[PDB]
Amino acid sequence: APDFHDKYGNAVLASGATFCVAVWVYMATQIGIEWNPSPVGRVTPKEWR
Amino acid sequence: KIKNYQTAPFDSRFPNQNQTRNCWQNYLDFHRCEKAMTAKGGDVSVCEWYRRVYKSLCPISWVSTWDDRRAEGTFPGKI
Amino acid sequence: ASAAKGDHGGTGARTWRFLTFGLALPSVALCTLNSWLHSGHRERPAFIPYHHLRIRTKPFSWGDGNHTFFHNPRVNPLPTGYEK
Amino acid sequence: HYEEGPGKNIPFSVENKWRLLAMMTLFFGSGFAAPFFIVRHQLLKK
Amino acid sequence: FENRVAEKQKLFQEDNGLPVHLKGGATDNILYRVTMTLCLGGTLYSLYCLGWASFPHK
Amino acid sequence: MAYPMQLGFQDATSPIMEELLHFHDHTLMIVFLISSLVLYIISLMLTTKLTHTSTMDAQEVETIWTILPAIILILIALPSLRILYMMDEINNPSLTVKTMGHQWYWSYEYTDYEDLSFDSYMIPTSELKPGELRLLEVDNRVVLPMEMTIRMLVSSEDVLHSWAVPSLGLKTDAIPGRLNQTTLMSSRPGLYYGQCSEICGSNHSFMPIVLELVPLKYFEKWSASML
Amino acid sequence: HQTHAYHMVNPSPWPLTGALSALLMTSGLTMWFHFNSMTLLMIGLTTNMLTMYQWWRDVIRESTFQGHHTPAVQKGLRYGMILFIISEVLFFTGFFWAFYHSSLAPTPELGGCWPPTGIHPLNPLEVPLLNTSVLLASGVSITWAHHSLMEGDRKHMLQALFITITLGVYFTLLQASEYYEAPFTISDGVYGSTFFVATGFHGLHVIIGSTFLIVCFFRQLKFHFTSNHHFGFEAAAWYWHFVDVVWLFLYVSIYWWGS
Amino acid sequence: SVVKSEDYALPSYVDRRDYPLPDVAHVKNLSASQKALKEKEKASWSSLSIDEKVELYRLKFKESFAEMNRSTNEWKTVVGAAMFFIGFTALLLIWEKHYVYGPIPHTFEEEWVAKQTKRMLDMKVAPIQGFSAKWDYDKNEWKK
Amino acid sequence: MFINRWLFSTNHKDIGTLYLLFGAWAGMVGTALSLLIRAELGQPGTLLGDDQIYNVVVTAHAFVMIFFMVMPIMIGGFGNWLVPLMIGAPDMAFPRMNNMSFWLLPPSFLLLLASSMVEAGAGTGWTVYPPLAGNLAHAGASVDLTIFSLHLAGVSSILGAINFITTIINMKPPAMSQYQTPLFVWSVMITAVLLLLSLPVLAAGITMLLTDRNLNTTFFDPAGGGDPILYQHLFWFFGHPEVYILILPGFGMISHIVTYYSGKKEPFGYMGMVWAMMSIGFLGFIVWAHHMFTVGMDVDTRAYFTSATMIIAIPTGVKVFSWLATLHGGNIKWSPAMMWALGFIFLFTVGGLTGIVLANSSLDIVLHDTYYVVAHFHYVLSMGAVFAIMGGFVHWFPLFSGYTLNDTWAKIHFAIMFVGVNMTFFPQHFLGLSGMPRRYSDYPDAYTMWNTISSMGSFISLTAVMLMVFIIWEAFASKREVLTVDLTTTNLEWLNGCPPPYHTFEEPTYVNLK
Amino acid sequence: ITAKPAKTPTSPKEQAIGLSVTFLSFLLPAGWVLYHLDNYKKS
Amino acid sequence: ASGGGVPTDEEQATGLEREVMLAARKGQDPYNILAPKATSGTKEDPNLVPSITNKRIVGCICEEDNSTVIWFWLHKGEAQRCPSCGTHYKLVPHQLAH
Amino acid sequence: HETDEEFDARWVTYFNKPDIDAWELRKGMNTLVGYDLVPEPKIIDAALRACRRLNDFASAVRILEVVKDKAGPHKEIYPYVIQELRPTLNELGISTPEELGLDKV
Amino acid sequence: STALAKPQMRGLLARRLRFHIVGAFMVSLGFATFYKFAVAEKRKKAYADFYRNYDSMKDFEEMRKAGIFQSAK
Ligand SMILES: CCCCCCCCCCCCCCCCCC(=O)OCC(COC(=O)CCCCCCCCCCCCCCCCC)OC(=O)CCCCCCCCCCCCCCCCC
Ligand code: HEA
Ligand SMILES: CCCCC/C=C/C/C=C/C/C=C\C/C=C\CCCC(=O)O[C@H](COC(=O)CCCCCCCCCCCCCCCCC)COP(=O)(O)OCCN
Ligand SMILES: CCCCCC/C=C\CCCCCCCCCC(=O)O[C@H](COC(=O)CCCCCCCCCCCCCCC)COP(=O)(O)OC[C@@H](O)CO
Ligand SMILES: CCCCCCCCCCO[C@@H]1OC(CO)[C@@H](O[C@H]2OC(CO)[C@@H](O)[C@H](O)[C@@H]2O)[C@@H](O)[C@H]1O
Ligand code: CUA
Ligand SMILES: [Cu+2]
Ligand SMILES: [Mg+2]
Ligand code: NA
Ligand SMILES: [Zn+2]
Repeated sequence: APDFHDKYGNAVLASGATFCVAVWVYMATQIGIEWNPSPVGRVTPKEWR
Repeated sequence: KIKNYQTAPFDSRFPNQNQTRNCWQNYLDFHRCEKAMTAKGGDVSVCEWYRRVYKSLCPISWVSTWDDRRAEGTFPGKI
Repeated sequence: ASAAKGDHGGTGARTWRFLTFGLALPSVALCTLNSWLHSGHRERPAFIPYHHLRIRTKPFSWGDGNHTFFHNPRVNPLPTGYEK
Repeated sequence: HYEEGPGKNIPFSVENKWRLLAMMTLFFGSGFAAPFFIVRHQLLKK
Repeated sequence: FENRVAEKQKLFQEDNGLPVHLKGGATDNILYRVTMTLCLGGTLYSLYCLGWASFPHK
Repeated sequence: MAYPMQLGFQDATSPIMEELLHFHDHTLMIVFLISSLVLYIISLMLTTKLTHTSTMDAQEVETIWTILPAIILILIALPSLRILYMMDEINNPSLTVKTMGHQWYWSYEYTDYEDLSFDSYMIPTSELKPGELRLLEVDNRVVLPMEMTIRMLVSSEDVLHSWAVPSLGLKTDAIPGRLNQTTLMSSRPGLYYGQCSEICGSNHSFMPIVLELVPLKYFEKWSASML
Repeated sequence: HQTHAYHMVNPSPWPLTGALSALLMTSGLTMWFHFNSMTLLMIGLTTNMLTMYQWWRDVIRESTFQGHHTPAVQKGLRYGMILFIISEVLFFTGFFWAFYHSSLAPTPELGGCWPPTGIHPLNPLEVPLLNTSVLLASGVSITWAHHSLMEGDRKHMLQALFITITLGVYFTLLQASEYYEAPFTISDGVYGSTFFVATGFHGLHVIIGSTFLIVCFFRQLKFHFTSNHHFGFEAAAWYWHFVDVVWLFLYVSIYWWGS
Repeated sequence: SVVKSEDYALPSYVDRRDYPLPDVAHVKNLSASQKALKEKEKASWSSLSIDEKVELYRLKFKESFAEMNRSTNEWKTVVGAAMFFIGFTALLLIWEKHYVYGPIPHTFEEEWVAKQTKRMLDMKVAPIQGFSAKWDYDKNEWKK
Repeated sequence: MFINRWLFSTNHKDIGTLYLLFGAWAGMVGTALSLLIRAELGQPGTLLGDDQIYNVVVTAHAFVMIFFMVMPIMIGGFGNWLVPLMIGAPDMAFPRMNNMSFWLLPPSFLLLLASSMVEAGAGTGWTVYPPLAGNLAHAGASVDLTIFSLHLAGVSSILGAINFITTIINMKPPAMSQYQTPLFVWSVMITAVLLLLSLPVLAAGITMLLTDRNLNTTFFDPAGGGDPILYQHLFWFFGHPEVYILILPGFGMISHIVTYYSGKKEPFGYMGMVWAMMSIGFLGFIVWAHHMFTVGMDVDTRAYFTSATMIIAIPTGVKVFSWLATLHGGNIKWSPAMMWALGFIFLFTVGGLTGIVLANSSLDIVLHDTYYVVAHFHYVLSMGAVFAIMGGFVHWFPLFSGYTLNDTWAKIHFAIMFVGVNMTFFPQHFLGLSGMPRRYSDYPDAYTMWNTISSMGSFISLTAVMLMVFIIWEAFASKREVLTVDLTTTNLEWLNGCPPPYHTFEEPTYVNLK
Repeated sequence: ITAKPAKTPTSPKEQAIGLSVTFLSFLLPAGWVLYHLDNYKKS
Repeated sequence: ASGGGVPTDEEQATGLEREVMLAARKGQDPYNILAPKATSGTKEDPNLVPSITNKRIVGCICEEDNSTVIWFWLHKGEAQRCPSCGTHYKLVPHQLAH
Repeated sequence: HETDEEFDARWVTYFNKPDIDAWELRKGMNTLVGYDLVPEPKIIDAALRACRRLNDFASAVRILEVVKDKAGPHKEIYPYVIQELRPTLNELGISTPEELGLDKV
Repeated sequence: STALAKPQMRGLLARRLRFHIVGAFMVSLGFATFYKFAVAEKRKKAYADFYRNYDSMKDFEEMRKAGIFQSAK
């Protein structure tokens, strides 16, 4: 006699994971959060003086 | 005579991080010297070393406060 | 130390009462004599407005804010010197 | 003497799950809200 | 003076359901009601004082 | 200064900060060893169906687990304390400088010969010049000669502050009525940044420290022009 | 019915009123220091005395009148009282630490010496020596009171106890007088700070210990104590020796060595 | 058969690997057929059938070792729901960024960052390992 | 009925219940304060506009978590409920004084809240150093309300310590020696001895602060010859013992949890565990100046305190090891409480190792007053003390209430929290090595990335705390009543059923001398 | 530990509601203060 | 220097404190102040556990210096055994206060 | 301590007690599975015979499941024990948990 | 049909623990080698290489020309 996990486990796993990834990826990349990563290898320095 | 001063040298009487009393002793030394000289007729310039040392080590606001208290007669150290 | 006396066989009420009237109270009478003899007023010392004394970083919560709680006019100066 | 047993040895009632939910909400909710209201009070005082 | 401890033992051991703080009689209650009123009034007053002190009195 | 996504210490600027880097590496290797060992032992205790739930004997195994940590502690303490005493060693400085904390800015006094003193405030963000560092720059930097032993004396005129410059391995609290000494030696010229490190009120986050380290000749000309 | 020997206490309002009385006293002291007003303070002192009076009355009811202090219960009270004295020692220890800290390294603002420039210390051979003899003599008479009680002698106990209380009051009067006559005050820097806070807290403890002895006095007038069961009196004697010892340390540290 | 809360002082049944023989039988009240079965267990066990041997097992014990030790799918629900609530948290962060946080300081503008990086290279920030050590001062580019 | 039972209590269980309710509500207040700290820091710039308000929030976060959440729940809550049930005692020695320990805490909490309401609050840090705490930098009533708050909490704990020590030494079965009492009881006894010794020194110090502020004393004021550094000695003389007081009852609970869910009948090395706790208790009184390695003390003093502090690892690792050895050969039951305990054992070790790094006065010069200190102590408090509290709460909840939790929900709760705390505090090591100060409302731009991440982590732990509320509701909503408990022959507190009756051991237990 | 079945079972639906109301009791009041922080700042 | 007037416990002790004093004087321990002495604990010589109801909790220290005590309810009826060392205990109900 | 052979003998003797009751049967097995070992067939043999004296078929099967359980991942222990016990199983009519279908979840 | 040989039946938990505690150690020792090669030794060498031909006047001169100093234009 199959329990809650036997009937719903796989569906909870797959869609919890899918949801979590999508909403974190969106938040981290689309809403203007300034992460301020290392300039090394990424920024071209410009004259400041 | 024996000057050529850069800054106050190490003083084995005050070997730790807390130098509060190094400022204080030199300030008293100088003024005790200056009393003895100026009174008993002599040269203040023997007192000079103490003066150099305390100028180096003592915050300006401390020296300045203590000067005023000497003028005022409320300086608590024994001169 | 063992003192200069003796009894140590019975430490009963009797011994302790003996000590009360024979040693304890007489010492008190003697220190009282020594006292009501060295008493009588010291000529109060001159006022010097030293900055480490007569501290007022906030006024006291009674009187005029400037007098300590057992202020004695004869021996305690205000920050501005003795009172009249 | 006092009542004994599950749901009886606590100063709040668990007779009705929904009144209990309301009680819990107020109780924890007022704890968690309070510092936000203290910050507001401090911004508004000047 | 006289030793009246046995009479108080009998009073305080009377099986009348009263808790110890009310068992000596009518004065216990008055003493109890007074304490409790000054405590609760005092606390309400101190919350009032707090409310007063929480805003500037410019 | 710190740079973005930094994991570990600022590059050492003074020999003492360099000693601390190597001592930190030695200590962290131990830490990694111990915590990984503990994690490994846990996963090991939890991955078998074999059981043994009757009484076990404690006194034998307890030696390993007392003697070992004890040898390891000694291995950290020896070098720790060697560095401690080195930070204290008779040094003979060439220059003494005083710094006084205030709410919220530092003032500096160079009074070996003349009476040079001045105030050092954070530059507000709206006044920064392009390429200048938000919250770090001051209006008047602490100019010092490179490659010399300098005695800093630290105190305060109001509450506690703390004078720190991570790159040089320096942090000394500023306590009113007290003069704390530390010694500063830079191996390189340049600009070295620090920040008040004892909570002092509203603007604790905003009274930074900038050292400017240059050749002696330049230090002398600078000092004369600051009177 | 129980078959252990310990005491299940009847539900009591005194915890709550002593806790609220603590609220009113600390609030009231804040009103007093900052909003110049003594009202809340006065109310808190009042509910606090009422709570102590009713609480300790009930403990006497439970023990002298209802018989709940079995030897197991009595052992507990012994431990409670020793532990409480220990906490009071550490409390005073913070004040002796403050005194030694300040006096073993006097700072420049004092004149760099101890006693500071400008302070004129009391002479330790005068009234302070007399106070010392007062409290020591009262440690002897209170031991006489304890032995008299153990031997069943009602009259001598009351007499010894009365002497002890009088010596205590006398110390308190000498000390008030000394406070009034002292040429330095609590505002006179760290010297007056450590002096008056350390001796002041000790003076408060002498008044609490005298009050405790007076409560024992009346209970003994009423025959509450037996020659064997008298914990209220023993607790009061230990607390009175404690106050005597703290005085000896103050006298050697602050009056004598620090003059 | 039916366990009661008020029997906390009496021995009870447990299924545990390390306590294989519990203090009481799982079934203590016997039907007529179950009594005749227990009579039969007093004779030779070769006489019992497989079905009767099972039934005897099930009067004495509730779960077999295989049953009590079975693994479940609970881990999926746990990890799944945990990821759900973790994704739910990202919503609160989105809300926070959109309605509570104002603009960040002008020192994160791209041009400010490019100038500040040059100035940090000029002053040789972390020239031994951390930062300028990664810049090539001759070729004027980041070390590849 | 209600007033007699709940305001006039003399019953160790109901008083323990009140403490649990009190601490859980203080938990909510401390959590919202921590979220405000992380909101101010979760992007560059200023959010509050008011840096005095930031310092007020940081100070209150700390007092609320230590004095009103951790110590009421562990000592007042678990200690009241469990200690008499573990030694077969009919109540505490002083059951009416005990109720005053409890009732002193709401008025104490009220004073702390009042201090943030009046003037500009107490923005001092939880150490409340002068002169910042003095009557010029902090004029007005806030710091004085704070000091009085601490007085009432110190009196509540000192009377509680006297209760627990007397009970534990005096009310055991006449045949049971101290070496036959469970580890949790030892942990509470030893904690009570630290509280009894160290709280009066705290009280003496804040009293001297109060008089400097209001009676023209100058204990701490260089103008009258006083010394701000004397305050730090008095405060840390209490404050080191205070950290060990926060962790030791959690050590006692962890031993019971790991033993229980390993199916063992006793912890490994019972006398080594008792030895280690006494040793930590003893050493925790002689190490306090490691909180003062930058104030300018002599080099020898600093070498001694580095050395004394490192010794503490030895008895501590004995416990860590004995927990593991208890697991060894267990029949492991993967219950939610056991998951909290395993997380305790690992994370507490990480936090203890960073404490060893900080114990070197050399290296501490550069880490002091940085976020590396904040990382260290949140590892041992928010992942040691708090994980022990959650473990103890899920394990003993059916004893206290008579109802079971949904274990699946409880495991989800653990998973979310575990992710949240690690994401919040782990990056703080980078911030402190790289030189970011503690107690800052804003930071130079380079520190942005770690701060951003750390603030996001903090919202994940929020999600967990809300869920925990829901979990408790679901359990009282559903009313699954307890039937059977395993391992009662070595866990006496479960032997009276769930919940036990009001009076338990009216007839005491029978134990032969032999 | 073993337990009886729920005396007042809480269905999936009832859990949705208790979870939701719990979450909102924490989120709405804080959200309101935070949302308006800016009106309190210059004001 | 000598007279009386202080009551004795014998004269004045009351309630539970009196009950304990009088029972102690007859060598009885109705309030469980002393540790009971073990018998051989065999089936024919069980530990007799007095009680005022029909069950009492026994803690067995199976071997000297165990740190762990084995706890179990003893019910009225036949002797029961410690689950760990097997020694025997038998409940003897009743009486205590008359 | 005691040697392997001594320990084994002690447990054989324990279960061989002719008037062993059900309490002592339970106590012995539940104590034995506390050790870091799978018991020797001769111990198991004595324990199965004690079950036959107590007329308890069900405990005899439980004892076989516990032996398999104690072996943990060492799959070769249980088939060797069943081999050594096969004559006693045949003689007393004891079915194995696998023969009863009790090994399948 | 052939009899099975008698397998090891005692101390199986103790034997598993003996085997793996060695492994626990080894990892550590061979890791130790790793922290101390990839990090610590690398650090000593970074510093020593940098300072071996370092010229602080030349470094100063490049900074001065970049316009960084207040005291030295
Ligand atoms: C959340 C953000 C993380 C960002 C990661 C780094 C980015 C790489 C850049 C890209 C890499 C580029 C290479 C440049 C190297 C710079 C060298 C240096 O200067 O730096 C010195 C550094 C460098 O040390 C490191 O070299 C990084 C340490 C990472 C530790 C591994 C655990 C990672 C776990 C998960 C993180 C969060 C969640 C839970 C954490 C769990 C708690 C441990 O700074 C530290 O001191 C931090 C350590 C704090 C003390 C922690 C004590 C024990 C921790 C855990 C024990 C686990 C053992 C078993 C093994 C445990 C396996 C699980
Ligand atoms: C529960 C609270 C808690 C606990 C238990 C501890 C435990 C320790 N703490 Fe912590 N600490 C705090 C809470 C706590 N701390 C707090 C709140 C602060 C900040 C106060 C403030 O400023 O606001 C602080 C600050 C602090 C400082 C001040 C740093 C500074 O301000 O610059 C120091 C320095 O010595 C220190 C060290 C230690 C040490 C050495 C231990 C040790 O007791 C740890 C021992 C544990 C282990 C070592 C791991 C287990 C052992 C093994 C697996 C065995 C083998 C190990 C080795 C051989 C190394 N702590
Ligand atoms: C006769 C000796 C008996 C002493 C007691 C009786 C006197 C009045 C009340 C005080 C008792 C309370 C505690 C003592 C603390 C403060 C110091 C009091 C010692 C004292 O009485 O000092 C007086 C100062 O008094 C002052 O300010 C007094 C101001 C009164 C303010 C009360 C202080 C409020 C502080 C309460 C702190 C409470 C916290 C305790 C914590 C409890 C532990 C948890 C000395 O007088 P002066 O004029 O400065 O010098 C003499 C010059 N001729
Ligand atoms: C203006 C003056 C007031 C200022 C504020 C405080 C002042 C008042 C304090 C005076 C202390 C009085 C305490 C009286 C206690 C009376 C009750 C009592 O003494 O109870 C006794 C038990 O002891 C017990 O609980 C022992 C209970 C002991 C408590 C002792 C506590 C000292 C209190 C210190 C208070 C504050 C400390 C200050 C810190 C700032 C009863 O047992 P027995 O004596 O064996 O009787 C039984 C026999 O008769 C049977 O045959
Ligand atoms: C650290 C813990 C904080 C965690 C994050 C909090 C998560 C937020 C949940 C939202 O709560 C609210 O949402 C609003 C809208 O987004 C607000 O409405 C405001 O916004 C409106 C439109 O944008 C108007 O409808 C209204 O008047 C209103 O005041 C506001 O009241 C508030 O209750
Ligand atoms: Cu100045 Cu912080
Ligand atoms: Cu510490
Ligand atoms: Mg600091
Ligand atoms: Na900010
Ligand atoms: Zn036994």
